Amino acid sequence: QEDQQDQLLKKVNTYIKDNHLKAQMTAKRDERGVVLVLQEAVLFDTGEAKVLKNAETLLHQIAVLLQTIPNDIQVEGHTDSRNISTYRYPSNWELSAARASGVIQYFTSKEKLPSKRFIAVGYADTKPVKDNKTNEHMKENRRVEIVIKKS
Amino acid sequence: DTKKQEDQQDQLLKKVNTYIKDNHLKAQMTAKRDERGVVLVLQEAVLFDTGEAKVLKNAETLLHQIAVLLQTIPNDIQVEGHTDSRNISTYRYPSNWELSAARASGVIQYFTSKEKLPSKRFIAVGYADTKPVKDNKTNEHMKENRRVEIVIKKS
Repeated sequence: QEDQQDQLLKKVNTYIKDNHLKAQMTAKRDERGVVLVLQEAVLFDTGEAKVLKNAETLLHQIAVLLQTIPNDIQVEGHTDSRNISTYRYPSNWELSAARASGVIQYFTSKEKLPSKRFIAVGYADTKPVKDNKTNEHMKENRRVEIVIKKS
Repeated sequence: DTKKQEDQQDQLLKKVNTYIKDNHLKAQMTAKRDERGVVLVLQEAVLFDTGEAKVLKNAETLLHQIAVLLQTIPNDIQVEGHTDSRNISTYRYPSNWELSAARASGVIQYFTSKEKLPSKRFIAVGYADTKPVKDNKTNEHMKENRRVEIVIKKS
């Protein structure tokens, strides 16, 4: 399990390098597995959960990586603490869940990855990187995390 | 270890089933235990209307009764939304992934904003139609698939 995880992270970071994606995503290991972190700006508009047209190439490049491994995928949405209460997103829970769902719907309906591999998770603002006391800290909180679970 | 923790889980399920019985809730929810923990199962019609993720006003009494039970334990809570295989494509919910996740979210937003349960206790989970109760071959099987599962995680 320990060597497996270090080999997967190495494989993932190598994919990021070979495809010139360092500015679009970062990879790390924690207790969940190997996690891809994508800041909001490479996927969505502010307060929205529709995958941007220019984001589809990036999600395609990630899908090509995900097709080479068997692991289950957990896609997590995270917001900063700024209030959202629109018709489309009545709270940060719905917005964070809608963003994870939107990514998975892309993976399954356009990239044809099996639905049974995915779980959509919304955290609202409960897992800040640090806090929400500055605009810099709020910005890093607005993110999607693609968790490659241990297999 | 196992015995100390599965016996603890056994007692929690009995506590939940007793709460359901004492408060006359059997027709509105069931409880079980599996590898995730102790799970409350609510069929869609006790929470939402068809294809929507807004908690019905009449569902707020049941959610309060569930919140009272949840306040008596420390466990983390995972709220899962599940659909049947019927396709949905509306403005608010472009797919069953979005619909399932928005339903889990609306439940949590009610618990946190109206019942004062701490936000840190929750995660919203959407499974779309990937986890049917049995299948989607019949109307009764599709109906039971449309549900929310409130998972009381282990400690």
